[PDB]
Amino acid sequence: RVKMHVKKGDTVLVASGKYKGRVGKVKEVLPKKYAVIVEGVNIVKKAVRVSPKYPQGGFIEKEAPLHASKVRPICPACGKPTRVRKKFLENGKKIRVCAK
Amino acid sequence: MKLSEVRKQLEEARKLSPVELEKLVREKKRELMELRFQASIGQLSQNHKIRDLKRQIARLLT
Amino acid sequence: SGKRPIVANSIQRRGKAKREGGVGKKTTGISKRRQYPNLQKVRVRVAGQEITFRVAASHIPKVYELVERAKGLRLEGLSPKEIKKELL
Amino acid sequence: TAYDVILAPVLSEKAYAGFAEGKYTFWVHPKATKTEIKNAVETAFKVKVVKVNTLHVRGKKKRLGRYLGKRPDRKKAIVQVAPGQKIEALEG
RNA sequence: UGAGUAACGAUAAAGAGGGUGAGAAUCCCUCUCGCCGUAAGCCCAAGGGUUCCUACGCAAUGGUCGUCAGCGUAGGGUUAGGCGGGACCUAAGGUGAAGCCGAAAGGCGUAGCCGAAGGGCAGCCGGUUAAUAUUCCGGCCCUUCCCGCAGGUGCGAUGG
RNA sequence: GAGCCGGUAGCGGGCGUGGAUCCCUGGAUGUCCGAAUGGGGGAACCCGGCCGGCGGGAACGCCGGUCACCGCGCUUUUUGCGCGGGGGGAACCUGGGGAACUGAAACAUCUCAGUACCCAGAGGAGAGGAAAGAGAAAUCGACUCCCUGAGUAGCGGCGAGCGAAAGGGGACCAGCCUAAACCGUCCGGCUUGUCCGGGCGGGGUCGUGGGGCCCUCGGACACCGAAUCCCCAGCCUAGCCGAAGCUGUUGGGAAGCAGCGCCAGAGAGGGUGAAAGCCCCGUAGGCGAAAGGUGGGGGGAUAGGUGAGGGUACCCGAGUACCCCGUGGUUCGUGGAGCCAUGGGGGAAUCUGGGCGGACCACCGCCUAAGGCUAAGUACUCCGGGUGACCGAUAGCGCACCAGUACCGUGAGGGAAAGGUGAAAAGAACCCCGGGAGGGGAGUGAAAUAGAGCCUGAAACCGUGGGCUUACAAGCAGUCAC
Ligand SMILES: [Mg+2]
Ligand SMILES: [Mg+2]
Ligand SMILES: [Mg+2]
Ligand SMILES: [Mg+2]
Ligand SMILES: [Mg+2]
Ligand SMILES: [Mg+2]
Ligand SMILES: [Mg+2]
Ligand SMILES: [Mg+2]
Ligand SMILES: [Mg+2]
Ligand SMILES: [Mg+2]
Ligand SMILES: [Mg+2]
Ligand SMILES: [Mg+2]
Ligand SMILES: [Mg+2]
Ligand SMILES: [Mg+2]
Ligand SMILES: [Mg+2]
Ligand SMILES: [Mg+2]
Ligand SMILES: [Mg+2]
Ligand SMILES: [Mg+2]
Ligand SMILES: [Mg+2]
Ligand SMILES: [Mg+2]
Ligand SMILES: [Mg+2]
Ligand SMILES: [Mg+2]
Ligand SMILES: [Mg+2]
Ligand SMILES: [Mg+2]
Ligand SMILES: [Mg+2]
Ligand SMILES: [Mg+2]
Ligand SMILES: [Mg+2]
Ligand SMILES: [Mg+2]
Ligand SMILES: [Mg+2]
Ligand SMILES: [Mg+2]
Ligand SMILES: [Mg+2]
Ligand SMILES: [Mg+2]
Ligand SMILES: [Mg+2]
Ligand SMILES: [Mg+2]
Ligand SMILES: [Mg+2]
Ligand SMILES: [Mg+2]
Ligand SMILES: [Mg+2]
Ligand SMILES: [Mg+2]
Ligand SMILES: [Mg+2]
Ligand SMILES: [Mg+2]
Ligand SMILES: [Mg+2]
Ligand SMILES: [Mg+2]
Ligand SMILES: [Mg+2]
Ligand SMILES: [Mg+2]
Ligand SMILES: [Mg+2]
Ligand SMILES: [Mg+2]
Ligand SMILES: [Mg+2]
Ligand SMILES: [Mg+2]
Ligand SMILES: [Mg+2]
Ligand SMILES: [Mg+2]
Ligand SMILES: [Mg+2]
Ligand SMILES: [Mg+2]
Ligand SMILES: [Mg+2]
Ligand SMILES: [Mg+2]
Ligand SMILES: [Mg+2]
Ligand SMILES: [Mg+2]
Ligand SMILES: [Mg+2]
Ligand SMILES: [Mg+2]
Ligand SMILES: [Mg+2]
Ligand SMILES: [Mg+2]
Ligand SMILES: [Mg+2]
Ligand SMILES: [Mg+2]
Ligand SMILES: [Mg+2]
Ligand SMILES: [Mg+2]
Ligand SMILES: [Mg+2]
Ligand SMILES: [Mg+2]
Ligand SMILES: [Mg+2]
Ligand SMILES: [Mg+2]
Ligand SMILES: [Mg+2]
Ligand SMILES: [Mg+2]
Ligand SMILES: [Mg+2]
Ligand SMILES: [Mg+2]
Ligand SMILES: [Mg+2]
Ligand SMILES: [Mg+2]
Ligand SMILES: [Mg+2]
Ligand SMILES: [Mg+2]
Ligand SMILES: [Mg+2]
Ligand SMILES: [Mg+2]
Ligand SMILES: [Mg+2]
Ligand SMILES: [Mg+2]
Ligand SMILES: [Mg+2]
Ligand SMILES: [Mg+2]
Ligand SMILES: [Mg+2]
Ligand SMILES: [Mg+2]
Ligand SMILES: [Mg+2]
Ligand SMILES: [Mg+2]
Ligand SMILES: [Mg+2]
Ligand SMILES: [Mg+2]
Ligand SMILES: [Mg+2]
Ligand SMILES: [Mg+2]
Ligand SMILES: [Mg+2]
Ligand SMILES: [Mg+2]
Ligand SMILES: [Mg+2]
Ligand SMILES: [Mg+2]
Ligand SMILES: [Mg+2]
Ligand SMILES: [Mg+2]
Ligand SMILES: [Mg+2]
Ligand SMILES: [Mg+2]
Ligand SMILES: [Mg+2]
Ligand SMILES: [Mg+2]
Ligand SMILES: [Mg+2]
Ligand SMILES: [Mg+2]
Ligand SMILES: [Mg+2]
Ligand SMILES: [Mg+2]
Ligand SMILES: [Mg+2]
Ligand SMILES: [Mg+2]
Ligand SMILES: [Mg+2]
Ligand SMILES: [Mg+2]
Ligand SMILES: [Mg+2]
Ligand SMILES: [Mg+2]
Ligand SMILES: [Mg+2]
Ligand SMILES: [Mg+2]
Ligand SMILES: [Mg+2]
Ligand SMILES: [Mg+2]
Ligand SMILES: [Mg+2]
Ligand SMILES: [Mg+2]
Ligand SMILES: [Mg+2]
Ligand SMILES: [Mg+2]
Ligand SMILES: [Mg+2]
Ligand SMILES: [Mg+2]
Ligand SMILES: [Mg+2]
Ligand SMILES: [Mg+2]
Ligand SMILES: [Mg+2]
Ligand SMILES: [Mg+2]
Ligand SMILES: [Mg+2]
Ligand SMILES: [Mg+2]
Ligand SMILES: [Mg+2]
Ligand SMILES: [Mg+2]
Ligand SMILES: [Mg+2]
Ligand SMILES: [Mg+2]
Ligand SMILES: [Mg+2]
Ligand SMILES: [Mg+2]
Ligand SMILES: [Mg+2]
Ligand SMILES: [Mg+2]
Ligand SMILES: [Mg+2]
Ligand SMILES: [Mg+2]
Ligand SMILES: [Mg+2]
Ligand SMILES: [Mg+2]
Ligand SMILES: [Mg+2]
Ligand SMILES: [Mg+2]
Ligand SMILES: [Mg+2]
Ligand SMILES: [Mg+2]
Ligand SMILES: [Mg+2]
Ligand SMILES: [Mg+2]
Ligand SMILES: [Mg+2]
Ligand SMILES: [Mg+2]
Ligand SMILES: [Mg+2]
Ligand SMILES: [Mg+2]
Ligand SMILES: [Mg+2]
Ligand SMILES: [Mg+2]
Ligand SMILES: [Mg+2]
Ligand SMILES: [Mg+2]
Ligand SMILES: [Mg+2]
Ligand SMILES: [Mg+2]
Ligand SMILES: [Mg+2]
Ligand SMILES: [Mg+2]
Ligand SMILES: [Mg+2]
Ligand SMILES: [Mg+2]
Ligand SMILES: [Mg+2]
Ligand SMILES: [Mg+2]
Ligand SMILES: [Mg+2]
Ligand SMILES: [Mg+2]
Ligand SMILES: [Mg+2]
Ligand SMILES: [Mg+2]
Ligand SMILES: [Mg+2]
Ligand SMILES: [Mg+2]
Ligand SMILES: [Mg+2]
Ligand SMILES: [Mg+2]
Ligand SMILES: [Mg+2]
Ligand SMILES: [Mg+2]
Ligand SMILES: [Mg+2]
Ligand SMILES: [Mg+2]
Ligand SMILES: [Mg+2]
Ligand SMILES: [Mg+2]
Ligand SMILES: [Mg+2]
Ligand SMILES: [Mg+2]
Ligand SMILES: [Mg+2]
Ligand SMILES: [Mg+2]
Ligand SMILES: [Mg+2]
Ligand SMILES: [Mg+2]
Ligand SMILES: [Mg+2]
Ligand SMILES: [Mg+2]
Ligand SMILES: [Mg+2]
Ligand SMILES: [Mg+2]
Ligand SMILES: [Mg+2]
Ligand SMILES: [Mg+2]
Ligand SMILES: [Mg+2]
Ligand SMILES: [Mg+2]
Ligand SMILES: [Mg+2]
Ligand SMILES: [Mg+2]
Ligand SMILES: [Mg+2]
Ligand SMILES: [Mg+2]
Ligand SMILES: [Mg+2]
Ligand SMILES: [Mg+2]
Ligand SMILES: [Mg+2]
Ligand SMILES: [Mg+2]
Ligand SMILES: [Mg+2]
Ligand SMILES: [Mg+2]
Ligand SMILES: [Mg+2]
Ligand SMILES: [Mg+2]
Ligand SMILES: [Mg+2]
Ligand SMILES: [Mg+2]
Ligand SMILES: [Mg+2]
Ligand SMILES: [Mg+2]
Ligand SMILES: [Mg+2]
Ligand SMILES: [Mg+2]
Ligand SMILES: [Mg+2]
Ligand SMILES: [Mg+2]
Ligand SMILES: [Mg+2]
Ligand SMILES: [Mg+2]
Ligand SMILES: [Mg+2]
Ligand SMILES: [Mg+2]
Ligand SMILES: [Mg+2]
Ligand SMILES: [Mg+2]
Ligand SMILES: [Mg+2]
Ligand SMILES: [Mg+2]
Ligand SMILES: [Mg+2]
Ligand SMILES: [Mg+2]
Ligand SMILES: [Mg+2]
Ligand SMILES: [Mg+2]
Ligand SMILES: [Mg+2]
Ligand SMILES: [Mg+2]
Ligand SMILES: [Mg+2]
Ligand SMILES: [Mg+2]
Repeated sequence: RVKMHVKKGDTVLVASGKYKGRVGKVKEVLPKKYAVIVEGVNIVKKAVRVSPKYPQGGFIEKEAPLHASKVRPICPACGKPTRVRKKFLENGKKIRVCAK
Repeated sequence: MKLSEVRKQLEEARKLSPVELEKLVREKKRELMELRFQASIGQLSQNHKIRDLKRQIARLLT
Repeated sequence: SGKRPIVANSIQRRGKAKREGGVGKKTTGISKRRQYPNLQKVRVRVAGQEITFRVAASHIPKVYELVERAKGLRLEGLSPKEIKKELL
Repeated sequence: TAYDVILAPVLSEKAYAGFAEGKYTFWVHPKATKTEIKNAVETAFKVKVVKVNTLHVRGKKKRLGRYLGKRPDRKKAIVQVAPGQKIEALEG
């Protein structure tokens, strides 16, 4: 429980290190590790292939899990902290001034 | 989701229920005996089926 | 043991031997020792059947007093031990 | 609780070789009786069973890395089907 | 440090050719030689618990070496109405209704119950697997139990 | 309220806003062993009765149900049926038993100590508890716990040692039910009775003595009130809301430095590539339960309870009080030895009774024994939470780690060692020597003497290279001079 955090799968700004200011959508979020993948961090896995099945398996540069505290959600501006206003039924996150 | 549907059909299996469910499990335990055999020979099974079934049997048992 | 209407165990209380005057002094030697309750069997009738009581010598009478109260009592039923019991 | 006696067919050269005769053989519940084996294999493949042999298989004790362990025991059983008939299911 | 020292675990003993292999005194085969043979051979009981068999493999285990292995990984392997034990009996002992004893815990104890390498009980010869076999198969042979029949008789028990 | 199919990646294959995983509550299912409970037994196995079912099913097997012993009560003995016991729990508690070392500078009384330990039992506590009290005040007023009283009064081979109570200050606060006289009724017995007894109901509970019965008061609606009962508040077992920053600059990476600015009932603390009130998780303040648990705190009801006078002497806990013998408790070791308790012997009384105020006696006081129950204040920490001039892997629990393990012991029982790459796995493709291991290059990284039991990486110890020195020398290995 409570492992949950900032945004889910959507647009986000990177206030990290080697990718500060960068922007992208989050294509995965690993709560078990409190990190998310965007489109930013990319390292070279010279590795032949991960699992013995399939001959070729790639030098893939794929995106490295980014620590969830180095990414802020964003909407009609520069990404604000998340408030939560409950509607007349449910509840959804209003940014520092707008919806969604 | 699967639950929802399957479960209703069981107090629905109340037309001869107690008897019917019994009959039902019997076939269900068998459908799964088929699987455990097919999985045993290996190339002829794709997992989940077996657990989804095991679990069905159970709730159904109720 | 103690058992019956008696109600008396066996107390372990020491016996200390001494050498003395009382008009000059009095000195010692001391050891634990167990005092037993003088204890006898009591046989009695009570309707059919006999019935014994492993009682202390003190309350031997209490037992007869009990058979007297038993006359006012409704008993039988092949109750050898059972009488004693239902015999309060 | 009847398809629960027979667990799985045992796959071995030795087990296949038994197919020649009416001798089919498979893993069964460890607490299973030759008699309850019969009435089960019978009503699960519709065939008269004439004879049942059973035996336990002490599970081999393996170990992965520093962690030492044990595989589970099983009771293997070999059914003899009435002259003629056969279990197509095993015949693969 | 002693120190490349003592030791490498029975003085039954070795040699060679061929093969394998990255590597061979040390693994495989062959020939020669030697040792045991009331055993150093075979079979069963206890104990031991996969060490059995096969494939792959040598870092460590092996007092050297190691391609080998009782070692690592993996797969296979133990079939019974008659063999052994149990659904039979009782021994010493144990336990223990009844009964007795004991400050508590407990101690004793008839019947009974438990307790065997003793009593009782139906399988022999041969084949087959890498690996089981009075267990699978072949031949020949037998026991108990239930049902029915036919024949026979007072049948009937933890009691005598 | 977005992910999910534990630690645990991979092969393979699935699930989720038709609201999954996950968390809280309740229910279901729950193999065999264990109090172990049909019987057996070398726990985790073996064998069986009765009833119903499953298969061709009578032989066989399986499934569902059921069958231990013991106490108490209905059961007329009967055989039944019904409620209860059994076993476990770290410490704490009470009761039955109960040491020695050691101290006394030996040792026996004495001490250690009614401790250690064994046993039974109690339970969230346990024990104790409404005066046959204390003790000198013509005073106090259940019990328990703390302070004090006091190292006093005492006890003591007057050695070593041991060591009270009343009184005062606090915590807490609460009182009750029976036995008996007498009355009614059910049953038994027998020397039928105006009875004996057993059970059940009324009645009654005290020390200004109370109660019973009789007569007078009027005998009353009222008055008090639970420690039992009901509901509610509250609380616990999941959660939720929550203020305020952005730019530049050094850097592998800013949370640093600089610029300007913002919240604060919040500048506790943790994290994010380094040093952050304003990025994340929080914190202040506040919000929350369908279900289980708890719950006089508040509220309500029932049980229960409450008066005066006069007369009669019925009753007022028995092998008991009481004295004696043997002991234990107390500060009290036989001491002038009382008090409380009690193994043996003798053995009363019912208020004109009986106990006590340290032998005894008198006087004067206090108190009502031989039936029972009772909350809180107290003790403990298995468990959850909070906090530290507590530890930081030879410390801290034996265990930070897959430890009561590995290993040792027949067994009781003994009992270890072992934590750290990196911000990230980016964990080193591919080539090169090699059978492999392991190297060299390539590549990732801020860093690879961070390269995988990998942070730092000390000392002993082993080694290559370099400088100076040594084969006519006499030695605590240094020291002084050249
Ligand atoms: Mg989104
Ligand atoms: Mg490639
Ligand atoms: Mg923008
Ligand atoms: Mg139907
Ligand atoms: Mg159908
Ligand atoms: Mg059901
Ligand atoms: Mg006796
Ligand atoms: Mg006595
Ligand atoms: Mg006793
Ligand atoms: Mg004496
Ligand atoms: Mg004298
Ligand atoms: Mg003396
Ligand atoms: Mg002594
Ligand atoms: Mg002594
Ligand atoms: Mg006599
Ligand atoms: Mg008797
Ligand atoms: Mg007497
Ligand atoms: Mg009487
Ligand atoms: Mg009787
Ligand atoms: Mg009788
Ligand atoms: Mg009795
Ligand atoms: Mg009765
Ligand atoms: Mg094969
Ligand atoms: Mg075969
Ligand atoms: Mg046939
Ligand atoms: Mg047969
Ligand atoms: Mg067998
Ligand atoms: Mg093995
Ligand atoms: Mg050396
Ligand atoms: Mg040499
Ligand atoms: Mg040499
Ligand atoms: Mg030498
Ligand atoms: Mg020499
Ligand atoms: Mg030598
Ligand atoms: Mg030697
Ligand atoms: Mg030698
Ligand atoms: Mg050669
Ligand atoms: Mg080779
Ligand atoms: Mg070669
Ligand atoms: Mg050669
Ligand atoms: Mg040779
Ligand atoms: Mg070889
Ligand atoms: Mg010879
Ligand atoms: Mg000879
Ligand atoms: Mg034998
Ligand atoms: Mg092995
Ligand atoms: Mg082969
Ligand atoms: Mg093969
Ligand atoms: Mg080989
Ligand atoms: Mg090797
Ligand atoms: Mg070697
Ligand atoms: Mg070879
Ligand atoms: Mg092997
Ligand atoms: Mg024979
Ligand atoms: Mg047999
Ligand atoms: Mg037997
Ligand atoms: Mg036997
Ligand atoms: Mg016998
Ligand atoms: Mg005997
Ligand atoms: Mg006993
Ligand atoms: Mg007893
Ligand atoms: Mg005995
Ligand atoms: Mg035995
Ligand atoms: Mg026997
Ligand atoms: Mg025998
Ligand atoms: Mg024999
Ligand atoms: Mg024969
Ligand atoms: Mg034969
Ligand atoms: Mg013969
Ligand atoms: Mg063999
Ligand atoms: Mg045969
Ligand atoms: Mg006859
Ligand atoms: Mg006759
Ligand atoms: Mg006869
Ligand atoms: Mg999740
Ligand atoms: Mg997963
Ligand atoms: Mg897993
Ligand atoms: Mg997985
Ligand atoms: Mg995975
Ligand atoms: Mg996977
Ligand atoms: Mg996959
Ligand atoms: Mg989750
Ligand atoms: Mg999860
Ligand atoms: Mg639950
Ligand atoms: Mg079930
Ligand atoms: Mg059992
Ligand atoms: Mg039972
Ligand atoms: Mg038993
Ligand atoms: Mg039946
Ligand atoms: Mg049947
Ligand atoms: Mg059951
Ligand atoms: Mg049964
Ligand atoms: Mg008995
Ligand atoms: Mg009983
Ligand atoms: Mg009752
Ligand atoms: Mg009864
Ligand atoms: Mg009744
Ligand atoms: Mg009655
Ligand atoms: Mg009865
Ligand atoms: Mg009747
Ligand atoms: Mg009866
Ligand atoms: Mg019964
Ligand atoms: Mg009975
Ligand atoms: Mg009842
Ligand atoms: Mg209890
Ligand atoms: Mg208990
Ligand atoms: Mg005591
Ligand atoms: Mg005691
Ligand atoms: Mg001594
Ligand atoms: Mg001495
Ligand atoms: Mg003492
Ligand atoms: Mg004690
Ligand atoms: Mg007892
Ligand atoms: Mg207990
Ligand atoms: Mg209490
Ligand atoms: Mg009490
Ligand atoms: Mg009183
Ligand atoms: Mg003392
Ligand atoms: Mg002291
Ligand atoms: Mg005091
Ligand atoms: Mg006081
Ligand atoms: Mg006070
Ligand atoms: Mg306080
Ligand atoms: Mg008071
Ligand atoms: Mg009466
Ligand atoms: Mg009575
Ligand atoms: Mg009465
Ligand atoms: Mg009454
Ligand atoms: Mg009353
Ligand atoms: Mg009154
Ligand atoms: Mg009173
Ligand atoms: Mg009066
Ligand atoms: Mg009246
Ligand atoms: Mg009137
Ligand atoms: Mg009145
Ligand atoms: Mg009350
Ligand atoms: Mg809360
Ligand atoms: Mg909760
Ligand atoms: Mg919300
Ligand atoms: Mg915030
Ligand atoms: Mg700032
Ligand atoms: Mg610039
Ligand atoms: Mg600058
Ligand atoms: Mg830069
Ligand atoms: Mg910045
Ligand atoms: Mg600075
Ligand atoms: Mg503002
Ligand atoms: Mg904290
Ligand atoms: Mg700072
Ligand atoms: Mg900070
Ligand atoms: Mg709050
Ligand atoms: Mg509420
Ligand atoms: Mg509600
Ligand atoms: Mg309260
Ligand atoms: Mg009333
Ligand atoms: Mg009144
Ligand atoms: Mg009067
Ligand atoms: Mg009188
Ligand atoms: Mg009495
Ligand atoms: Mg008397
Ligand atoms: Mg009297
Ligand atoms: Mg008398
Ligand atoms: Mg006396
Ligand atoms: Mg008196
Ligand atoms: Mg006196
Ligand atoms: Mg005497
Ligand atoms: Mg004397
Ligand atoms: Mg005395
Ligand atoms: Mg004592
Ligand atoms: Mg004394
Ligand atoms: Mg003292
Ligand atoms: Mg004393
Ligand atoms: Mg005294
Ligand atoms: Mg006295
Ligand atoms: Mg006495
Ligand atoms: Mg007295
Ligand atoms: Mg006094
Ligand atoms: Mg005086
Ligand atoms: Mg007094
Ligand atoms: Mg009193
Ligand atoms: Mg009295
Ligand atoms: Mg009283
Ligand atoms: Mg009292
Ligand atoms: Mg009392
Ligand atoms: Mg109490
Ligand atoms: Mg406290
Ligand atoms: Mg704690
Ligand atoms: Mg804490
Ligand atoms: Mg703290
Ligand atoms: Mg600290
Ligand atoms: Mg360490
Ligand atoms: Mg440690
Ligand atoms: Mg360290
Ligand atoms: Mg260490
Ligand atoms: Mg601990
Ligand atoms: Mg622990
Ligand atoms: Mg482990
Ligand atoms: Mg552990
Ligand atoms: Mg551990
Ligand atoms: Mg370990
Ligand atoms: Mg271990
Ligand atoms: Mg050993
Ligand atoms: Mg051992
Ligand atoms: Mg060590
Ligand atoms: Mg470790
Ligand atoms: Mg990876
Ligand atoms: Mg390399
Ligand atoms: Mg190449
Ligand atoms: Mg090569
Ligand atoms: Mg190569
Ligand atoms: Mg390497
Ligand atoms: Mg390499
Ligand atoms: Mg390189
Ligand atoms: Mg680089
Ligand atoms: Mg730098
Ligand atoms: Mg470094
Ligand atoms: Mg290493
Ligand atoms: Mg570090
Ligand atoms: Mg050198
Ligand atoms: Mg040199
Ligand atoms: Mg130099
Ligand atoms: Mg030089
Ligand atoms: Mg010299
Ligand atoms: Mg010199």
